[PDB]
Amino acid sequence: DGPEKNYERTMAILQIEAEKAELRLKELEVRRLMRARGDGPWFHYPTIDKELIDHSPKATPDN
Amino acid sequence: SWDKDVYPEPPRRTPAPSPQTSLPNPITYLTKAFDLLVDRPVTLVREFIERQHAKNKYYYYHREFRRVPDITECQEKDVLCMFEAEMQWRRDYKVDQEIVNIIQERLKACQQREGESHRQNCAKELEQFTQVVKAYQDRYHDLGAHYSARKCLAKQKQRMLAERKAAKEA
Repeated sequence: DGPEKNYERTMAILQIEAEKAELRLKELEVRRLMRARGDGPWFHYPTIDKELIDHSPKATPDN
Repeated sequence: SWDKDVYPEPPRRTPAPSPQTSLPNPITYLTKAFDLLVDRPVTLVREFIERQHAKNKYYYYHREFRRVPDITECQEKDVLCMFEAEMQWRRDYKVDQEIVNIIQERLKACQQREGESHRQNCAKELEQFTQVVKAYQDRYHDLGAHYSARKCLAKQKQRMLAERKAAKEA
């Protein structure tokens, strides 16, 4: 292979590995904030579904 | 065959023969024997070979490298620029090594050429060797096996700071 092909092939390799590296660090930071604050799709632990509540008038009036 | 400016050579001053003896000089006769027996047949063979080379003539070239931004212009962790700057620094590092080799070859040729007078007649060769080696030492010494343009730059900045302070002592 010529030096240019190897040279520019290396730039292509470096670009991909640097884009993967930046995303790996961002993912760790995003996971740090999602887990600590609970305001994202991840670490979304379930709470009771309010569709289970019955709102029909009850036998007594205070409820 | 080579550049006479890169590898300078003082003019050759040879005495003329001035014999003071009746006896024949063997070197004179042996020189003629060598020229007849060795030089001429060796010269005929080379002339034949060069004739073949004048029929198949083709060329090769010295690769020319465009200059690219140095490591000083690269943003931290910007590999794409760091890569091209780093490769350039490595190329110049290897060229600087051979420059020091050239200067060392000049010094060693002078020492042989001047003989017993070499201490006085090789001063300009010795001074230039000192200057280039000093420059080479400043650029590249103590970088370690894992050298790089980044490490080379850090070494310079440390020297530029030390020189700046010593200047500020005035």
